[PDB]
Amino acid sequence: GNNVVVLGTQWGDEGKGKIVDLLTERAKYVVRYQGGHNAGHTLVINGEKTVLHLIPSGILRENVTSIIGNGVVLSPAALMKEMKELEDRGIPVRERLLLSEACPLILDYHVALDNAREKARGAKAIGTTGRGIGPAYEDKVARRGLRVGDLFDKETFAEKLKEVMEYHNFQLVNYYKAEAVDYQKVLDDTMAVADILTSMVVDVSDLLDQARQRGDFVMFEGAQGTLLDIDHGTYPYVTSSNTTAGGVATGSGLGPRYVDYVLGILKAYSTRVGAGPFPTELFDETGEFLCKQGNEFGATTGRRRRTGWLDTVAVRRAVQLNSLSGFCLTKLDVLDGLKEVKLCVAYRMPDGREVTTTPLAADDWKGVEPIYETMPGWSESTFGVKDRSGLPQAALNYIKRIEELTGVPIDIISTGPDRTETMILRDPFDA
Amino acid sequence: GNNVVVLGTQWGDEGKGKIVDLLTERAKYVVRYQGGHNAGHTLVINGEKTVLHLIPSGILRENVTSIIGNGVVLSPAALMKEMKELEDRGIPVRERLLLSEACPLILDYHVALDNAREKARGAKAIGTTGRGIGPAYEDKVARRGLRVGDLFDKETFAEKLKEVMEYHNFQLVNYYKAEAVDYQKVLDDTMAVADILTSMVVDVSDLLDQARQRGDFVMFEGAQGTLLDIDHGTYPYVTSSNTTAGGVATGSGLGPRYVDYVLGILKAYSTRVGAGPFPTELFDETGEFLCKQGNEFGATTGRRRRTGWLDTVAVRRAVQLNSLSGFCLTKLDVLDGLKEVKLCVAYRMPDGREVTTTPLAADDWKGVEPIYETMPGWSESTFGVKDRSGLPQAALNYIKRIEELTGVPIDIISTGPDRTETMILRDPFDA
Ligand SMILES: Nc1nc2c(ncn2[C@@H]2O[C@H](COP(=O)(O)OP(N)(=O)O)[C@@H](O)[C@H]2O)c(=O)[nH]1
Repeated sequence: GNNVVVLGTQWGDEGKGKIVDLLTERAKYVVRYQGGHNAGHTLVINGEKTVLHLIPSGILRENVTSIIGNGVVLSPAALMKEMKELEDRGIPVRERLLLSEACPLILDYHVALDNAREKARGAKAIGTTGRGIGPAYEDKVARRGLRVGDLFDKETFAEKLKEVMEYHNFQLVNYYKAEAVDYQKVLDDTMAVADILTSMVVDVSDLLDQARQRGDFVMFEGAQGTLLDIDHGTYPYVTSSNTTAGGVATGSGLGPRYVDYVLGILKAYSTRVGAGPFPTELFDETGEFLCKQGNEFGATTGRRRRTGWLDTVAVRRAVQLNSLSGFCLTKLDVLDGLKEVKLCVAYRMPDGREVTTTPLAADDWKGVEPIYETMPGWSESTFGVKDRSGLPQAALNYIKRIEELTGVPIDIISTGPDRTETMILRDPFDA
Repeated sequence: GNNVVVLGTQWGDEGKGKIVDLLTERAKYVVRYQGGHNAGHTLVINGEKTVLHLIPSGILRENVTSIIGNGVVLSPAALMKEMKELEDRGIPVRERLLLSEACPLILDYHVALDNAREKARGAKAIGTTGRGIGPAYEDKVARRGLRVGDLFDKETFAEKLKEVMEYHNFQLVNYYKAEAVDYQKVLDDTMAVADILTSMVVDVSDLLDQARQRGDFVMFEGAQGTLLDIDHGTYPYVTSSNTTAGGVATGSGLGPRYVDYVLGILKAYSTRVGAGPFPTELFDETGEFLCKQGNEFGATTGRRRRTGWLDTVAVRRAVQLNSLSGFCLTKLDVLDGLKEVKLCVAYRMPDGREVTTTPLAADDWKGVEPIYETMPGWSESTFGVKDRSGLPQAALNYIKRIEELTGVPIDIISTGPDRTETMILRDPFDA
């Protein structure tokens, strides 16, 4: 359909980057609706060589308008760095990007809090959380934060900013024993950027209503994996916001009924970064094989990604939560060379009961044992294949089995980083 | 449609109590998806006049299951009361209600933290004081708060609580200079009933999915009013949670594409309780007539009930937000006898431009001039009519001016307080 949602169906790192660049070639509007400066996108597919964490890759294409919805927490410092960075590369960012007046602002004290929490809690163990994304979401729901619209009335901004800073400084020094952030400095850093940010503000709700009825192709883009959904993922091993397709309405202002197609990116195997339940995790050279052939090193500074077989039970939960229309399968070639391949079809519970549904957070994620289905592997390479006929029989059976177990089709298959090394079986836009 | 979502399209008080009760006759499931114990639905029961603020109205219906989704902040204290009230009136609540384990819990400290927050920045003014819904969400967001699901391990629960209580006690004592909530008083109160709640729990998204395949009739019930939306409302004049249809998915776990029909209840004229922009407020004798005639003297919930003509411009926005399917014109009987009726169609901004869209929820509302469309009225009584023929000819014109102005049809018409005083022109369930 005309309005499409693209998101990861697992726990992150599924390989959505390329698909997004590919599908952004046909879109008029590209919209961010959740998370913050944690998108992660290394430009290669037409993009020089840089990682954008806030602005969408649609910012490269001259025919598209990139929109940052209200569901996105906005750090004025992160943005300006990315802009000037692109502007240095001659990309006219300020005339191709639009923002919502309701986007919460991430500010020095928000980062300051995160850095202390990562200290206060536990201990120094690769504290990769000092971003300020969660704290901006807290101030919002608690109704004491600031938004972009607030930058319209500079007088009242100072007033508001002082009241909220006083409160954060209190806990910073009297509870955390950290340093106090300086109010005047933050007011100054913000004031100097205000005229710029407001020149981009637009009524995002009304604009999309226009695109929809006019019939334009709008691509909605998710940034974190589905199972990290604050509400339905593995609590507390979840993010600070909703990551499923259900977040498109609140994070952008459009009605839930105006979601046509929902494309879910599925990697051929499993990976998790950090703590949290993971039944299919492999603690052998297979897990190793998958880690090395998949470049699953996405965790620099003494860290790593957990590896494993595809878990159709967990994926089933994603289908449910995201009302997925189709799947896009990635990293299938990582499997080339495996004598046998496995697929988790059911979880066995402690009392011997087998179930096809994910455990109620408060349950046996700890006691569940994986019911595997083992199937033949392949020796021939799949990398770069551009037609289903280039695929061996075993890989074709794997793919269809996923479909049977899951009940949803695989409408796109990516066999390599090149645009043409893609198999579009249905096309999200024109179907 | 099997999946019907019901909700007020303005600022609350749109008169939805009767509609929800009516649709409840054909619903198999009635779901609460957002807000907390401030979703008041008054109703007669056994000669006694009780009001429910948490439990869905379908609790009376014999074969209806009432479900409190994860998007709702739960207050056990406020749950036992209602329950105790109805189980006394002879109704088997424990057997007709179910609830999500992912529901954040609202405890004494939350209210403590709420109270202080108002009487503080607002001795003889405004703030947040009250229920403790927002402090309850802020915790969900920071990833500290507890969930029904925690109740399964009575010991893990104890330690979790001690920690959060320490963090919050510090705040109240040092930052606030308020009394420090007793950890054991809370512990004892939550354990006194842990096992009642853990026994009404169910996997709600898996359930609603089962229902969606067997084609059962599910109704979703909103609590507040669209324009009070935390994100898309008249900021800063808004409430705690989201109020649009966007939250049915996030708040219950149901996929976006499964929302079939969104009924937006809409009052025949406007009212607002408390401070906030209100471009159609009347300051003449008509305003007093609507107030009086509609018995709006803070009757349902109002410490100050302002009134005005219908704001088609603001109503247009409510359509975008919820992707409404149909309206339910309410209280038209309150307009009988008016020599003339008005509907607002555009706003004149203080800069002299005229606009048909909700100016940014941060511009110059108090300075906006509404362009009024004047229309002839009716001397006849519309109060009590049961068929759309015994209705005047001016009343139908009004009804049509609204339809064309919003692009959405009216499918039900409440012509009075008694259930039978209803004209279901289309019925959401068969639609
Ligand atoms: N006169 C009149 N009163 C109505 C109409 N529809 C609802 N009411 C009344 O106006 C008030 C509206 O609030 P309501 O939602 O019913 O209350 P609740 N939330 O169920 O307690 C109630 O008295 C209701 O009975 C109508 O068309 N005409």
